[PDB]
Amino acid sequence: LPEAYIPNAATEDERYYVPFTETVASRPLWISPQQNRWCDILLAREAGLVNRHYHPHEVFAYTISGKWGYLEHDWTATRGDFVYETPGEGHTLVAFEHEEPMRVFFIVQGPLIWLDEAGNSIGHFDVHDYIAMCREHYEKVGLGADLVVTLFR
Amino acid sequence: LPEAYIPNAATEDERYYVPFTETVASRPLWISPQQNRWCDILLAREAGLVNRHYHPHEVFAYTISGKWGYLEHDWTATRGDFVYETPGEGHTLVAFEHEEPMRVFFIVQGPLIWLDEAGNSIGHFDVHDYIAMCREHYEKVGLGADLVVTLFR
Ligand SMILES: [Fe+3]
Ligand SMILES: [Fe+3]
Repeated sequence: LPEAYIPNAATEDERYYVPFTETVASRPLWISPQQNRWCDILLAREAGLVNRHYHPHEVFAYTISGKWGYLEHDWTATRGDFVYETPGEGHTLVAFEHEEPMRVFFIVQGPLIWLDEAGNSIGHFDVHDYIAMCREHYEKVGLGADLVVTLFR
Repeated sequence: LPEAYIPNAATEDERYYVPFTETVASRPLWISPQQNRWCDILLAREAGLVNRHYHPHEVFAYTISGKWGYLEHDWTATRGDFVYETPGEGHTLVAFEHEEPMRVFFIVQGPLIWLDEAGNSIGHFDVHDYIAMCREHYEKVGLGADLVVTLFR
């Protein structure tokens, strides 16, 4: 099957970004239903928060714009910064209001498992959940659910 | 073991870039000797070429600056463009002379296997080769070989 080339990944066209939390949205770029893995541009136009969760596997990121981090580490990432998260580490992603929106290229190995404050597992978000959310949004905004399927490898 | 945070990944400080071919160099960001996998910033300040090779596994890229591509595909990538290469596909990477240097964030699963024109396998470049090259360079330019070891996960 073919390579993928997606020009202007962190596009200014808002239709391509699928709401994930109230303050954070994602543009899918590449999705592997068999590997439970995907690549996306994560976007927060203002202050943003993704609730605590862990990944059984690794996460890689390259910061395109803005200012973000995880509360469980001591740094904050701005344009040009690289991040790797170790498997199994629980983390809470935050985005700060900056001149530019937070835009981050992420390569994610799922599932995410949502954690309450006690550190107990309360829900999950896996590649099928991601596909379903992206197809539903893309159909609604007029891009078509079939566009999401074109991303699959 | 810890997360990795590398600020200013595609740095202007030339010491961090390790010569790979005559025209192309790489800054290691993250290296997994056990997974035969690494992440880097690939840099070409002028015209550049990486000889034909294939990867038994996948490659992901996010274009930071410049203009580059693989001769075996019909596109060329510029700032902001995402690329995925399918496992087992033989490809020849080129960089064009542009206002900015070619800078690309790559997540590579090794080995690379070098190909002659007949499509026969003539050499290889694996994670141990990469570590050895990076340690040798970093020692020479004064960053220290031990810095490379700090990248390992
Ligand atoms: Fe996460
Ligand atoms: Fe390659």
